[PDB]
Amino acid sequence: ADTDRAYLEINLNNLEHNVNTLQKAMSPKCELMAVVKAEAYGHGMYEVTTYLEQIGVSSFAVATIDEGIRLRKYGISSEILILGYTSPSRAKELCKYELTQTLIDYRYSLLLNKQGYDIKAHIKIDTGMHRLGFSTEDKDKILAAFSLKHIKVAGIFTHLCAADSLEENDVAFTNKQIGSFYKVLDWLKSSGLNIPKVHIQSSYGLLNYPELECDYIRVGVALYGVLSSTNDKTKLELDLRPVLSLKAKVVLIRKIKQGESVGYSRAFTATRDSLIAILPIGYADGFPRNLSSYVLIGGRQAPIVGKICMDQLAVDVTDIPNVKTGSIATLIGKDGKEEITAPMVAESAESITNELLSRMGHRLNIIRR
Amino acid sequence: ADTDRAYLEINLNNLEHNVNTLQKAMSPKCELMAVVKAEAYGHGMYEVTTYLEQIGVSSFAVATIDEGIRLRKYGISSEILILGYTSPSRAKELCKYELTQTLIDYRYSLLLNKQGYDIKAHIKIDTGMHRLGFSTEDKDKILAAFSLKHIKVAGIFTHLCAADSLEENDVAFTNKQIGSFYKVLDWLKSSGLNIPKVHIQSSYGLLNYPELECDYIRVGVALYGVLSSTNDKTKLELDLRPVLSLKAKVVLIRKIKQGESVGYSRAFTATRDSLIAILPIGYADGFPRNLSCGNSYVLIGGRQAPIVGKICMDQLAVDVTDIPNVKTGSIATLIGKDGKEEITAPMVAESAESITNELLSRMGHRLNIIRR
Ligand SMILES: [Cl-]
Ligand SMILES: [Cl-]
Ligand SMILES: [Cl-]
Ligand SMILES: [Cl-]
Repeated sequence: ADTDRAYLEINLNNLEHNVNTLQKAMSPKCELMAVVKAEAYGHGMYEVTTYLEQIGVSSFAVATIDEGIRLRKYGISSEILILGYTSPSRAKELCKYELTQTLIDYRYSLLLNKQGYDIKAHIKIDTGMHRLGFSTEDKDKILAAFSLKHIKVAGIFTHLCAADSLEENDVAFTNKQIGSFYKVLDWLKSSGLNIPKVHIQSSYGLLNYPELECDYIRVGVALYGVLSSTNDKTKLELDLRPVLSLKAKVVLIRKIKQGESVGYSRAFTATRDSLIAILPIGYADGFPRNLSSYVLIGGRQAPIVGKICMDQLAVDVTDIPNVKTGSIATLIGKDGKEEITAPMVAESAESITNELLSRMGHRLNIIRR
Repeated sequence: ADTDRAYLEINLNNLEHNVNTLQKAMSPKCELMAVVKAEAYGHGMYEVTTYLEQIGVSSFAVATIDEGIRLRKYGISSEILILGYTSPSRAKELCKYELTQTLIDYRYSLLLNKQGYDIKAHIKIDTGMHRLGFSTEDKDKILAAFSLKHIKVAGIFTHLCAADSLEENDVAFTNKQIGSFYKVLDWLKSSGLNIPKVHIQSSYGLLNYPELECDYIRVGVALYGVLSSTNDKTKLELDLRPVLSLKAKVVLIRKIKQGESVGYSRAFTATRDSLIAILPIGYADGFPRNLSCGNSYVLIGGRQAPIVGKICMDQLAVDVTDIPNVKTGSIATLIGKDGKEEITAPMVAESAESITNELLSRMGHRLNIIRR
């Protein structure tokens, strides 16, 4: 029904496994804050978060207030951190929906407080990224943010720039961020302040800097069982299992003669008489065009032929037995002994895993496995 | 509220201008078939299609039955053609929602007929694209499709591979596609068949093969006032105006000391003391990550602000060192006009090493859509 054309399959057993692996890898006092922004990295925000809350995960991060509001509507009662700027004009909603707001700088905190609504917040410290956050130099402003009447600071955090790299430049830069971050905490304590919940790590924060002990780890990619690049060399090597697979049903099969093409592409000319299968998936569904690469059918590799179109693409099934309309093609996922992983696809599309997954088309039905 | 973060702005006046400009280039009896698949090429299917019907467009094409059903729920009452496969198991919905189905091949046609539901259809003929459609060889299967009890064939059509190209080889292939198509029609006629409505052209079919005489033209990119690339000299040169703008409001301004980076990516090291504006739009919103590191700029206060560092999932950074009129809340134009400056969808698509169709159809679902 949802499985007639193209669809995403999410393996909740794999997600559940990942949650447990991640939790086990963390310090006992550290909690999993599941990053579910942009439709849970394309995995489906309702599907993922309701299930996560159901198996014990009790902390979430989203990009925007509307994301966070969606979660509340879904029934999510765990705490939720909005990672981005929310306009102060929506302070009543931060209050009503009990959404935890990131304080991006002192001015913003001031304007947010001025709105007059009691709001839970985490303060972001810019430790080198130079996007959002209070600077490590402006310690009086950071401290001042703790004495705002309507702003209940429940946490303090930063974001690492190059935790996914073991290059000495990136290591020194990562340590510099970690170091200046804890110097902020030292300074605050020196001024009598009690430190709230601390978080520093994303996925590669855990993977390459497991010696860190914070109150949460913000897990995105690792939670979904994928790596950012194919075969990375992390300190930890966790048994993470891919949650997402992408499938499409063959809708038509045709013969083309030797010397013919598909879509009249300069790139493809049949070297023999060939059998072509049509799959109802294209770039509008988030399968990248510049892969104009194979799919798996019957555990076999069927090369994509011709350019990828908006709503469909073609594959060569000449060498593959028992292919008919209704046969399931695997664009991302396992098929018997063969596997096409998300990072593999991202890589050949000259992209990273995060972009490929988070840009899965809204048109794709999502179903449980 | 819908303008607080990042949003698309749809110029309905420009869209209406396009509809008129396009109809003018058409034969009087030829009807505009507005192609509104993939959220109307990212423009917002609800916004665009209701307005199109309001201004008198009476024919729509979608990619899937679920798009077609959505149109019906939006109050669309005009005919709708589903261009791609629809599971025969949903023949009841095709019937109930009065959707017209593309016959993608003979076997499909038979199977849909056997469902027992009265369904309107257009038969597709493969004339060289070699994706969907009945082959030109199998003349008898085509004629047989005109004798199915529950399928009423109301049209017959094909797609041109390269109508957008005026190169020798390409023009030749297009002409043989057209020739093959009418050969089928002649053969059908000879078999005592009265031909239904015909359509062969998409946007470039109209622009580059205007001499064709059909009952519909399926207009996609032209309707949205963008041409898939820049800048082909088409046979007709129509006055088409861009419908879509992409906008985002600055959420922070940061001083960057000379020597410092943004996001530590060696992609950017300031050569001077700089001002950086942070925009709450990223690649998850459909703004392609390969636009990173100066591969595009945005418009702020009518001036160009180059993108600095890598584009993130939900945010990016631009250089406003030379634009004093930038504050929290300032509108950045990523696609569209500002002051006397313009950054068009085709320019952005070229920068992204892509094409307009892909850039636009892949606009993120998270973006708010506002009519203008
Ligand atoms: Cl940030
Ligand atoms: Cl990290
Ligand atoms: Cl086709
Ligand atoms: Cl065309």
